[PDB]
Amino acid sequence: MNLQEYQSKKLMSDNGVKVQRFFVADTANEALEAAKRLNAKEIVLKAQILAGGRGKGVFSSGLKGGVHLTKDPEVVGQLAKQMIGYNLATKQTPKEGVKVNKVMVAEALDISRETYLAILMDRSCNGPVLVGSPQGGVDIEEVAASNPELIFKEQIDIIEGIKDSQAQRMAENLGFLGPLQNQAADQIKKLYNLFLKIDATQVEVNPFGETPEGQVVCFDAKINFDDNAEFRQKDIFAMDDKSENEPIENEAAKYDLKYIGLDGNIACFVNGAGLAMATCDIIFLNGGKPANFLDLGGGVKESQVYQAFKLLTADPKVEAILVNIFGGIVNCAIIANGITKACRELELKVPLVVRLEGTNVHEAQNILTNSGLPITSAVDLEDAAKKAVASVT
Amino acid sequence: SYTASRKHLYVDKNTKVICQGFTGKQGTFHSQQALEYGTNLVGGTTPGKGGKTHLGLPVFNTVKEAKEQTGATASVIYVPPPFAAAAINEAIDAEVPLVVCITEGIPQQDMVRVKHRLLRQGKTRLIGPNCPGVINPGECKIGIMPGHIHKKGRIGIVSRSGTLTYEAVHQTTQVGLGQSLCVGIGGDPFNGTDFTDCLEIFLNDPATEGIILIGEIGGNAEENAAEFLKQHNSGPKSKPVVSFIAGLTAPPGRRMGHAGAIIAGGKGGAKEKITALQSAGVVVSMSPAQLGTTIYKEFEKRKML
Ligand SMILES: Nc1nc2c(ncn2[C@@H]2O[C@H](COP(=O)(O)OP(=O)(O)OP(=O)(O)O)[C@@H](O)[C@H]2O)c(=O)[nH]1
Ligand SMILES: Nc1nc2c(ncn2[C@@H]2O[C@H](COP(=O)(O)OP(=O)(O)OP(=O)(O)O)[C@@H](O)[C@H]2O)c(=O)[nH]1
Ligand SMILES: [K+]
Ligand SMILES: [Mg+2]
Repeated sequence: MNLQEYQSKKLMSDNGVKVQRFFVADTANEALEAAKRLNAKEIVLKAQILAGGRGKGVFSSGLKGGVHLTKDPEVVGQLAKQMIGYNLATKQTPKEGVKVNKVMVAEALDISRETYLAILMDRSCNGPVLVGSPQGGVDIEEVAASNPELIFKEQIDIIEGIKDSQAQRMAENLGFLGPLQNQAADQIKKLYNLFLKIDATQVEVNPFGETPEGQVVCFDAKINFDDNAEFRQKDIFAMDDKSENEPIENEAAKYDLKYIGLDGNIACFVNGAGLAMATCDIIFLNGGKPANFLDLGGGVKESQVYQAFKLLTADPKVEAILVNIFGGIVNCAIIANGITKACRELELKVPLVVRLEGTNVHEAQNILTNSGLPITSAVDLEDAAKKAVASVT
Repeated sequence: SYTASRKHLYVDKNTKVICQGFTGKQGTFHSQQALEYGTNLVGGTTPGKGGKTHLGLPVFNTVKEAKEQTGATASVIYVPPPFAAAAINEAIDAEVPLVVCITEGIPQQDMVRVKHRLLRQGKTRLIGPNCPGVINPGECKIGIMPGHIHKKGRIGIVSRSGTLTYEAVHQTTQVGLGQSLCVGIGGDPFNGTDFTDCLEIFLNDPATEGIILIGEIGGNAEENAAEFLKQHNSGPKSKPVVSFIAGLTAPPGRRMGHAGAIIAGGKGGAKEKITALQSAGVVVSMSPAQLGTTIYKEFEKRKML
């Protein structure tokens, strides 16, 4: 889960990490007044959306750039008016961008030095890793590609915690000089400790900067929170809007359905993540365009089936539905009955291809058969695929 | 050290299993099933019920106890996410040779700590978490996979998914090949057993003549596996390895169901995984429906049919 930048910056601030003073606004006037309140030499105005690349994004209002510097509170208001209510598209959002409902009005600082700093549970070495580079302000991937040498890492021992030496070392590797090394090391330690406290899988600061005045500041931050830790991060997850969520996805979630919208016309729902991915994949391999990924989870309820159906048919883009379920725990029959029942209650309007396999499969197929509904029952996943694709041609 | 415990993965008829969280809904449901399949489920533990029975089997207060009394060499955990890590730690403490943690939802940081613990010992092998478990068809089933679709045979299967593994098992039985051992290592980013751990067992298991590796986006375990097979599965006697990597159509930056299935910061894409495995001589089935037929053709080409 990701929170908005203003929420992440407050969490960091609450945990002793240095960030820029800021206020949040949901209207152009509020941004104008926040800018005046900052009473700063220069103000940075940043559209608040989860996708990165805001700085080069474009708004549907015509405004270019989701991050602006200006010395005039009135310009903050004018810029904000082209942001709030409009869609911001970035290299990380889909082309129709994302609606911006809030903007952060922060005190701009001069940046003397920009470095990259991140903390992540590294899947390559099973532990938290401090990742840093003196080449900040740029995409870390590019630096990795162009100058792997400028990339530094310190593996942290989860039990021990970050050691002074690691923090100091990374501070040196980032290019902070003697008098600032210590300040930087301290921030790195606070970042690491915050990373742990909040069950982040990643805390990324770029730039982790230096101002002419000798301040070490986290100018921008992205925090990826471990969804599995919500039970012990109640207060953090309460801050999650779900407002940037494609609506279909939020409805689905309500019923323990994991939906991920794709761009296509062949909808599908499967029980199990790998199978669900494999199902979108085989549709694509057979010349179709899957409309979504949807994992039902391990305990299929006729309810879920029903909602899954309600939700997918909700989408006009969907021209066909492929159901791929491999029965075990919940035998296929209970499943077929859910399929039929939902078919009757929703008066499905697109063609449906169903592929069931596993426990009590035979009975389930008789259910589909005896149902008299126009349900195409496939021999296997491949067949299910070609047929579903055939349905929308 | 820990790599030493890799052998514990090969459960068999002699594996004696205890269920932690025995009297819980999940433990109870899967325990009845393990019983029916023929798993040697010899008891379970739950605090405060030592000396009692559940499903006609002895219950012990602690894993320590259960182990000592039953001689259990394996433990399975279905406990809810907030308590699963401590359950794993208890099994590691009691030095259970093999622990299988089915539980989905354990905080990654808890697993990072369990991994720290796991790697500094050689007694306990952990499979999981967030996984379907392991099965030696007809001999021992620990987890939630449907036993009936598995048929003792010649294919070793290791997979990051649950149900997609079932497709593959089913496909292999429909082409008549069977499975030697099937290990679901789970969909979590930090777990106790990776592809290489299983490949190592498969490569040296005479009963495993071919391998199916099912992967997906996220991480680089597939890449490590490819590197491993390039070195260890080369030569006149290499075993055919067939694979399918899920998520070719997955969008970047989205968790695809499993906690570990996400392409992030440009890493974890499926294509690169397929390419890597291919360079290692793995025959990658582009279609997830054709794993059985692809491996069958490989056996055929090598006159192993
Ligand atoms: N001088 C100065 N420049 C700033 C400040 N905050 C942001 N900027 C600059 O504003 C421009 C765009 O902002 P960035 O943070 O790089 O944009 P971005 O990388 O797309 O942001 P994300 O959407 O978080 O990925 C860059 O040239 C930044 O260096 C500040 O306080 N002072
Ligand atoms: N994808 C995209 N980016 C745009 C577009 N227009 C402007 N940008 C980017 O949005 C940011 C701010 O744009 P401008 O205010 O026009 O600033 P600029 O420094 O003149 O940017 P350039 O047009 O690249 O020279 C810059 O990073 C631009 O590259 C556009 O139509 N599409
Ligand atoms: K940035
Ligand atoms: Mg321009």
